[PDB]
Amino acid sequence: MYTFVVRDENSSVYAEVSRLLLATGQWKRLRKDNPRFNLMLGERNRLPFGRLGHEPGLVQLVNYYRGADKLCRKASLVKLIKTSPELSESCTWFPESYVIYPTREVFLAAYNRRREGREGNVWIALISSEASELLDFIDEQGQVHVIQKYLEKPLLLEPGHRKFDIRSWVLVDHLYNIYLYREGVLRTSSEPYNSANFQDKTCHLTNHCIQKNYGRYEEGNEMFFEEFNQYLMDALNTTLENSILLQIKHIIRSCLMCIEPAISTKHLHYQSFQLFGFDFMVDEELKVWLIEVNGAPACAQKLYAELCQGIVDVAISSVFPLATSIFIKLHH
Amino acid sequence: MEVIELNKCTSGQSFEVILKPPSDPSLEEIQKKLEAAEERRKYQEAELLKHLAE
Amino acid sequence: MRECISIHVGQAGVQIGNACWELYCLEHGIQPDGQMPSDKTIGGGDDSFNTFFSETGAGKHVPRAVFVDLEPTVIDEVRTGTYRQLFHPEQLITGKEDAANNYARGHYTIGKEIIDLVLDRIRKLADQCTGLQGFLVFHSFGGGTGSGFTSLLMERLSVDYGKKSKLEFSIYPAPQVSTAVVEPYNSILTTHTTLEHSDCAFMVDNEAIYDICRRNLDIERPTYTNLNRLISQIVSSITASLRFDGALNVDLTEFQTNLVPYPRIHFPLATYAPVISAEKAYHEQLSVAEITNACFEPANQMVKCDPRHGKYMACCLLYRGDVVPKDVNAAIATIKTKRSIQFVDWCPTGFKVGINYQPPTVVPGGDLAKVQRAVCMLSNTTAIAEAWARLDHKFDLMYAKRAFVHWYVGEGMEEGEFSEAREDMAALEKDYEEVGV
Amino acid sequence: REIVHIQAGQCGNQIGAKFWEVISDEHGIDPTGSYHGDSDLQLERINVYYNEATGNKYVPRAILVDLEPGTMDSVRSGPFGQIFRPDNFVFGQSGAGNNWAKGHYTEGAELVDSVLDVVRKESESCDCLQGFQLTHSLGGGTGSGMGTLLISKIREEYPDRIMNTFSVMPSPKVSDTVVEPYNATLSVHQLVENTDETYCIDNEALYDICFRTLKLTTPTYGDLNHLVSATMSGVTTCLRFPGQLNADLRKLAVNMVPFPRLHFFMPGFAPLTSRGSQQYRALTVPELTQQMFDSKNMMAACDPRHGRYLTVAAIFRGRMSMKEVDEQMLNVQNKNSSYFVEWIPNNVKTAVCDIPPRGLKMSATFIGNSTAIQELFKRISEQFTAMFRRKAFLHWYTGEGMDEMEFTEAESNMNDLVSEYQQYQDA
Ligand SMILES: Nc1nc2c(ncn2[C@@H]2O[C@H](COP(=O)(O)OP(=O)(O)OP(=O)(O)O)[C@@H](O)[C@H]2O)c(=O)[nH]1
Ligand SMILES: Nc1ncnc2c1ncn2[C@@H]1O[C@H](COP(=O)(O)OP(=O)(O)CP(=O)(O)O)[C@@H](O)[C@H]1O
Ligand SMILES: Nc1nc2c(ncn2[C@@H]2O[C@H](COP(=O)(O)OP(=O)(O)O)[C@@H](O)[C@H]2O)c(=O)[nH]1
Ligand SMILES: COc1ccc2c(c1)CCCN2c1nc(N)nc2ccc(F)cc12
Ligand SMILES: [Ca+2]
Ligand SMILES: [Mg+2]
Ligand SMILES: [Mg+2]
Repeated sequence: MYTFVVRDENSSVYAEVSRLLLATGQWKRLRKDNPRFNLMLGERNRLPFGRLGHEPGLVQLVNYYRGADKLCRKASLVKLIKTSPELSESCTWFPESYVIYPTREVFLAAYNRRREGREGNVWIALISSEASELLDFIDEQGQVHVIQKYLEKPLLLEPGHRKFDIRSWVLVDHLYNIYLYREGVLRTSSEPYNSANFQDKTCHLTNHCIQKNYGRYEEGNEMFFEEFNQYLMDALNTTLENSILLQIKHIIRSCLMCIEPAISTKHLHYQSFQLFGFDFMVDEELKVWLIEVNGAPACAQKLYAELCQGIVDVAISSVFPLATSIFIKLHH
Repeated sequence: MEVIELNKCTSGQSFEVILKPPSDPSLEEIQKKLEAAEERRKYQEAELLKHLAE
Repeated sequence: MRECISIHVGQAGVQIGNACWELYCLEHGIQPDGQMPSDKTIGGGDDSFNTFFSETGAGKHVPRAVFVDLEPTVIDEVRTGTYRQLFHPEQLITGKEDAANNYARGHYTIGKEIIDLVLDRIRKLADQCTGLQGFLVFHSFGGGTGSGFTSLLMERLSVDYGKKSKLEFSIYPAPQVSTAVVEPYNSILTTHTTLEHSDCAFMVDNEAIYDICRRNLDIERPTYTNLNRLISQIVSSITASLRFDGALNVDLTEFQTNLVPYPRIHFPLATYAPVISAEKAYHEQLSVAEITNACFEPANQMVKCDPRHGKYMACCLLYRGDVVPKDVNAAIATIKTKRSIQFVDWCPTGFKVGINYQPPTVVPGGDLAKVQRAVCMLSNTTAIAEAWARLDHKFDLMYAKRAFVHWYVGEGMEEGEFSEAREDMAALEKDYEEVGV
Repeated sequence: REIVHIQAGQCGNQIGAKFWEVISDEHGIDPTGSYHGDSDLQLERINVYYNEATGNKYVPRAILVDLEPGTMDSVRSGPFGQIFRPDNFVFGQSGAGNNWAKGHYTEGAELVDSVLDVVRKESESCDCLQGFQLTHSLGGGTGSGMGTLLISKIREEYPDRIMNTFSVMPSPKVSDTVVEPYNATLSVHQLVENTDETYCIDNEALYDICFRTLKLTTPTYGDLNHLVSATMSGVTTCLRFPGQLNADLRKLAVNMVPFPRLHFFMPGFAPLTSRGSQQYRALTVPELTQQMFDSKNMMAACDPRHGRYLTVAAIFRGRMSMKEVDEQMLNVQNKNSSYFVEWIPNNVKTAVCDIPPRGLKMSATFIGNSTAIQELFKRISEQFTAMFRRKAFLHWYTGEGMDEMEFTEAESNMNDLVSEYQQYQDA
């Protein structure tokens, strides 16, 4: 029998992974601060990575990648893309982004370029049109904010003239295989989108929660991949694979292949896996855009069973073996 | 990648290589503390030898 | 020429010292009776091996070493080993009753009874030194003598030699090899009391040395002999500049200058490659780049930790064997790209480099194979504070129940030196984190 | 680092006498005292327990003490009796009559200075005296009452040496008299205060192991003492032979005893063997491990699963893979990490000796400081108050100067000990 502890009680995902683990009759659950675990489903901040991999006779495995915050923190993610050659300022799937602190680095010189063509100058934190309106919002909070080119021409689902984002769940295992969960989710705004009233950020901000209309066209403002592909076929004569999924698989492979030397636990004394949630935005031209990478990501209720079982088979049992796939291996 | 101060000799050589520029208590003070813990020992032993005497 | 006095304390210190001096002798061509054919300067010389040996009218070359152990067992094997004739009896000091794994017993109780005796035998070699540099102090964080008598001796040295340098080779405690359950108490107690007295300390975590011996020497369960012969190799790499003609790290001051910008934070991580088994009959000799790349694989460090997740302040490369500067800068160039090597903004991102052409020396009959070239990287990365976290945590677990506290108090200590030495640590861990984010 | 051995009373001297037989056979010394041995390992540390006599004979550093000449005449008549130094048979004639007050306060007071004189003689001879180990039983009168009295005087004269006992706990399953719970509660009070290490050899456990596990219908003290001399050899091992450890009484206490009163250890032996009959297949290191941790192999009738291990110390004797030991000892902890306290890191330590004991090709001795030993003292405290609440048999004691008050204090100090042992089983 393998042992495991559990240090994030708020984890809807690994809540399941603990539940399923025990139920194999081969996993037992020690107490939070018992060091003699094979597996740490650990906390989100200050996870004690320097304490893992020092238990003689214990193969230790944790469900986070020390370093992954570079890709999962909004200011960090910008910093990562501007300065790694692998991504370059000439990066074609990330919206223009600048880091401004509150007490404009080269943010101002871009906005003025837009005065040169009166081009779209919507941005986000939160959404304004004049720089002053926004800049005074970041010093009003006190922490570091990042501002980005709002996507003024997004793709709208009809019936509804409606906005949405796509969350893919990717699982990186101890070997740095990159597994895309085939089941995706579109988080859709029930509110018809319009570009006059930004401050009415309910048809602009696509967060499932912030949508406190909730349930009109599809249940829970969530359309899955089978419905959306059908709509794409019928409405645009294309498919989800060709028009959108390729690019998503390019971005996921790219972001993760970038930071690999910095987080790979290949020759290390403990080992990491981590589930990520990638959040994309497909514009009117069927171009996929990367918005946020989420390091502690929730699943969609319908899929927890399937995803959390695949976590066990791919990331947990691969290491601790016991007595087709739901994943796309992104090849590198 | 600048190499510098390269000194050679018969046994080997040495050099630096830059890839980028930047951006006590007293003997008596001991004697005290040492001796304070010899006392604390001799007291504790006395409390033992006293209790045994009872 | 300037001399260096080696002080081996406890069992770990004394046995590691044997491993080293034996190695020094092979490297310098001294034989176990202390005769050194190649020395023509008989009965003297301001040669560079004279940093570690003095010469006798009769031409013997005698370690500037002293061995101190609160207990006669270990230094007795020194007194009777192949290198007996090497040392002057006054050099090998022995107690009768050891410090029972007890920092307080070794520092206070038994400590006070021998500190004066040791410091005279130490002053006896200091008085054969035209220009004394400092001390190389070898010990363990875990023995009671190891941890407790070293801090007492360290404090005194800072008094009777305020002008000289003190360097440490400390064994950090690993449960596979460990003799004791209270070793986390002794580690914290001894570091807090010794910190302002050491100028530069190289930590060797027995865990690390042990897995290296298993992975790379195909040794099933390493003995102390396995570990110590490997630890000397690294010690020799680190001390070779003091004993050989060279331009890099020629005095104990240079180690501070080169590796220690801020003074507390004076624990340079050491990585060493290649460790090759003498049992392998066919072996492919590793290149300057293959060995230099191995300095950034954790699996080679004296302390397991992740330098990617930390920042550098300094970095030497100590090569021994067939290396030329050009192959080094090449391997450096390629590696700069592929590795996560982040320096503190206020330090240059450079590598001080030393090459000694004499290839590594292996003990006839040892576990290490001879090799054409080898390197020992010395990098003061903040990622070594991981070791302080680990140790400090164990300390916290036991101390919250005050388990074993009474054995210490009972020797004259005060439950407060416990929280005082641990606050210091809590500082040290904060210092590290400021420098590293 | 000499050890000075003291055996007091019927039980004391009988287990005492087997031990010397058992370890003289290991060190290859015969009843004449002349070494006829194989390895030199057998003489490297022989001085810990034996003084060396002219003519290169070996003389146990043993003081034989009793208030009655009976058992001590036996010990002399017995197989290794002549080995013992005759000046060290210190005895009186009255007897202590299964009475703790006769041994501690009257009959035993007359004789203790003469015992202490034989002690001091042996002590002076010594180079670095480690301390003392005493065999005795807590349920009779001499070794129980005079025993604790001696210990109380040795601590005054040698306040900084180590005090070690092997203390037989009384069991109704194997009892001489109804007052044995009184005697034990008085002694344990003493032991909480004046020993660094005592090994709790429960006669209840020795009986169960002789009855159940070794299928002995009607076990004698000889069958029980066989188990005792097996454990006594085992826990002594890292003191008598050279090794990586180089062990002594003080380090043993430093590492085993987190808090000072909690210094009562559960001994364990594996494989359990019955006298005479040898079985011929050695165990596999996996077997040694799960037996030595098996409560059926515990010599103090407690359930280790009813408590947590504060610290553990195990000793593997024979020729075997230290790799496999390591893997097997690591394997029991990680499987059963619950039953070890989390707040003493790496609290199990293992050691190995090449020489096995007479009759086995491999064996494991186990020294556990479990909080489950309270079960032992709870058992003796109940039996105690069953009688005391009715002041029963108390006259045999008030008759010798003792006072009801003294009984309340002991009962109480012991009930405290149980509380303490229960505090840490929850932390
Ligand atoms: N690498 C290495 N470590 C050792 C050696 N000897 C002991 N150690 C380590 O040192 C720690 C204990 O310190 P010791 O040096 O053995 O104790 P001591 O210095 O003699 O102090 P005492 O308590 O009086 O015995 C243990 O955790 C061992 O792992 C050795 O020869 N080589
Ligand atoms: N450049 C851009 N142009 C247009 N709309 C954008 C945009 N960037 C983000 N959005 C939309 O506005 C929302 C901004 O909020 P944000 O992305 O920070 O929420 P979030 O992604 O942090 C929630 P979670 O962490 O749970 O995924 C995005 O979710 C997306 O719906
Ligand atoms: N295991 C064991 N227990 C014994 C032996 N002899 C006596 N006992 C126990 O010791 C108690 C009697 O104490 P005893 O030593 O005989 O009285 P004393 O001579 O005055 O010390 C009883 O409870 C017995 O169970 C023995 O040889 N082996
Ligand atoms: C809590 O960890 C321990 C427990 C015990 C011991 C130590 C540490 C280190 C020093 C002495 N020591 C031992 N002494 C004696 N006599 N026998 C032993 C048998 C087996 C063993 F593994 C250790 C010992
Ligand atoms: Ca010379
Ligand atoms: Mg020692
Ligand atoms: Mg009797």
